[PDB]
Amino acid sequence: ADVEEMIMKAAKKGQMPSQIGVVLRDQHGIPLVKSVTGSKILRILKAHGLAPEIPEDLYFLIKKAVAIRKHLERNRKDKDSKFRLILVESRIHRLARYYKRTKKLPPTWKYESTTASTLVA
Amino acid sequence: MVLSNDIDLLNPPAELEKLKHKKKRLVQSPNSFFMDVKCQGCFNITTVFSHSQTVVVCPGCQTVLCQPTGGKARLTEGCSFRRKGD
Amino acid sequence: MVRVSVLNDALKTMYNAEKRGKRQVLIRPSSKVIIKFLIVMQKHGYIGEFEFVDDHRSGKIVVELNGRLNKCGVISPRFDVGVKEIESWTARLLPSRQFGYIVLTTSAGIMDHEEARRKNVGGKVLGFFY
RNA sequence: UAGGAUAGGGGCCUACCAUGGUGGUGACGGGUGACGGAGAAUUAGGGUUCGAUUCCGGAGAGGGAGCCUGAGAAACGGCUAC
RNA sequence: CGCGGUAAUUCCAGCUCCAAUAGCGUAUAUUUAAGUUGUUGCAGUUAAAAAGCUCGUAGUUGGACCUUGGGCCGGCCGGCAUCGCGCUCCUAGCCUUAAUUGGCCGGGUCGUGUUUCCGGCAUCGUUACUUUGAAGAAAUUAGAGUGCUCAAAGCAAGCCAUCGCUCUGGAUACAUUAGCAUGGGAUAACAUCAUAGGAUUCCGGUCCUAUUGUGUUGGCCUUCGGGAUCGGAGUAAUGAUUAAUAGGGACAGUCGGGGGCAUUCGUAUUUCAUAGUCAGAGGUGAAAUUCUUGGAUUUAUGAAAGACGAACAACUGCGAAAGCAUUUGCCAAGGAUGUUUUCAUUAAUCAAGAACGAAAGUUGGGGGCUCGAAGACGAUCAGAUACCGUCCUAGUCUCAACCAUAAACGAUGCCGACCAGGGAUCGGCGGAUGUUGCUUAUAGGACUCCGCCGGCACCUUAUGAGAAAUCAAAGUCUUUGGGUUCCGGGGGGAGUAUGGUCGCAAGGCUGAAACUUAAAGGAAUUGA
Repeated sequence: ADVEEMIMKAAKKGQMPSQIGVVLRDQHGIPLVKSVTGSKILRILKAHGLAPEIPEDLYFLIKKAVAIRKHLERNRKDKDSKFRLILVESRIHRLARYYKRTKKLPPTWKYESTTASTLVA
Repeated sequence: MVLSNDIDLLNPPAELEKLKHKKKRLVQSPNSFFMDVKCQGCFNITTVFSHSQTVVVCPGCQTVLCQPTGGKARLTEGCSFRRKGD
Repeated sequence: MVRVSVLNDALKTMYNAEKRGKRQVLIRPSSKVIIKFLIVMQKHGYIGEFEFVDDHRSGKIVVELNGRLNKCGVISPRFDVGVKEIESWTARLLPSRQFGYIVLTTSAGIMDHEEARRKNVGGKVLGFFY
């Protein structure tokens, strides 16, 4: 039911490359747009959008994983006593490799880059 | 009675669609909605997502609109709203 | 996993309950079991609800029982896919003793035990209808 | 890569050349009345166990190496040596 | 397993009987029984048996859209019509204009050579599975046929005019991994059009190839067909399927006794100084060692020291687990929840391998208040080395290091779906012109609610499992086969010996066998 309603009564063209193709090259923040703006326009983002070409997005999960990791590592230079925190670090880095296993098969450059990328941004 | 499933399966009560998760539903939809929220300061009324997330302000008037909360938005002070969207 | 076994298991426990169905999510090898039930008249009707827009596919069953005797006395799985245990048209292990049938995915498609046997084509058992 | 050899390709060996090959899908190593097979026993079946045996293919013929003759034997009821 | 301690159906003889019978005992190996090897076809709450925990690989396993579905006739099968691609040629299905040619003829009538015309389908991205067929030793084995006289078996044999020969055989199956070839196109993968290097009727120029034509042979190509190459212009739903009661990530307000660091507080206990004052105190069931003008015990006030967070604190929380309660700040973190945000199968679970891992012991510092193995003391005690009393070292505490084990427990793998009623409470969310609130008013929040995701669990029945006790999982395994992994496979020996491995050490981890022996063990029930 749901999907047909969105497609018909939204907009699709014009309103969406203007609102959303700016904010994403400003810096990411796809979820920000849906939680503001003029509703009907973003109604059909899920029901008609692959994603325009962009820097980030495919890179966001990988980038985020490194970004959180470095701060945990910083707090593992101060006190060894954080026995809880070391196993969050252990868990999250082993999840981090999963992200760049799946998002390495569809596109080039990723295969070489993402192994090195761990811990250096 | 003996019911697993209903006597009229096709139309269940809304409370029994509040049972099952959004994904699980017989007819799935957003239970979430769009609404137009009404502000004296602006001539027009602005369409808003039910779960605000960001502290949405009205476009022309710097009145505010609602403040966010864990579920559907917690509206602040005297404001009014109708539930509609196209 | 593959659903299949879950449907069969759910069916027999639901018969003991005396419910008029249980309704659940369905897949494509579990589309097959329902159509075979219709042919051998464990079902005189089946309906595949919401297979159009939704995240999944599903089907509420309308099922024989709530009558006198249960039609499906037992159905119980006999291995899903991803395994090698195999029968031929001559190999035939069976349950029941000809009152039931042995569910078989054959070369052409899913058909009952006698149809496959006559054509002289083997396959892999999906479950045991008693 | 090349050559000599032999019926012939062949690391087959040998020169020069490169630095490889192969492994958890268990390689490499050890053990085994461990010959292999067709087959046998016994199991409803599925299997398990066995295969010295008038057959089939190979190995050896006291232990080892080496060789003559000849279509063909690295023979052993041939030789030659220890 | 048991019998024989003097009327032994268990011995030793006799009798009689049983029972296989030209055969029967006995031993060892082996198959069955034994589902004790669990593919078929296992068990792990408590009997033998889930690894402390998580990450996580090799390895296994893994969702859906997916030229598929439907309709007609003919007799499930054959052949058709939609949404059953295509070309060279081969092979090739019938007929029309019947024409060169032949016979007719007010007919272009008909057939053949020949133009048009179609069945029937070789090659044009990989497989696994399955099909049919070949290739497939005899014997053996199953087995056709047959009086080897029967028969085991063997491949012979049966009929005659039995003195003038007649004929049938010597089948077939088995031939097991794999390999070949053919058919199928379901199910599973490799795989696959988005930076398009895609298809193509358009056409060029460049450039190769040489048979026809050319008598023949030799040097050099025009036209041309087909390749190769580089560009220009055209056509089309032109070129990415959803968004798993699969997974991640973004974002929002939260939640928690999660972590760390800084920080702050409380009294207690101990000690000290100052204070006061006069007999007990430690201790217990009863005493004593031990301490008491070296006026204790007690009392108060400060300070120091070190520890800890009562009652509150719960069939309640969080964290991977081990574990975690004063305040406050900062720093990053994690789950649940919400989400028409995003990616699109990334997933599930695991030998190996990696991280963390109570206590004790320890390596060195800080630190030693409290308590407190050993020891030393008093009773009790034949012994008492203990419980019990008293002294008290290591240690307890903290920090950087070791370590790797626990009844590290839910004695219950992880993950997924399903099968059953009900009320609490923890968390979030939604709906109430409810209450309290009074927040200007409200929204919130605490309270009452109903609905609800995900919880810790209880309750009562348990359809059902189980040996029972019990259990909404120990169900959905005899209805025997959901995915994955680990472990057990009689008791002891023995979790040791030995070797390898590791540890600072203790010792751990890995882990037998000789030999013994018929029960070890569980739950319930009845006695004492």
